[PDB]
Amino acid sequence: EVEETLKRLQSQKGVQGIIVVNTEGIPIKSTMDNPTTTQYASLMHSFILKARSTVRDIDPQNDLTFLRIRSKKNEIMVAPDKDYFLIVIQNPT
Amino acid sequence: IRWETKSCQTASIATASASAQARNHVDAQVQTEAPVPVSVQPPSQY
Repeated sequence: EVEETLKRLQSQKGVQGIIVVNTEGIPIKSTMDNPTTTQYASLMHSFILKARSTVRDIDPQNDLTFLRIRSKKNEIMVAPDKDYFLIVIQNPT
Repeated sequence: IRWETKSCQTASIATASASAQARNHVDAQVQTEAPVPVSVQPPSQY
């Protein structure tokens, strides 16, 4: 079921890859090449920790809901969860 | 009328050299290791 929905997302014209980060920055599923698989998973793990702390710091009664990062090259979206988040990368062009 | 001549002598002494020194230092060197025993994507089945 979820395998089909992930493929469905991957088929979207914007999406350039999906990484399922599970073990604290170490993913278990990917539709991307190995260097990118680890690159995005690791970097975004560090970032989301900062983003979630940022929310707790700006207000001590709230957690993260979502983050978006945009760049000239590509755009990356992540959502927080109880155990682990998911990374999706799109080509804005 | 009786003047007696006498000679007196005191004992000698003995000294010894010695030294003092505060606590000593010594160098040290460390290099932090950067091990990364991390695979790319282990397909877990937890």
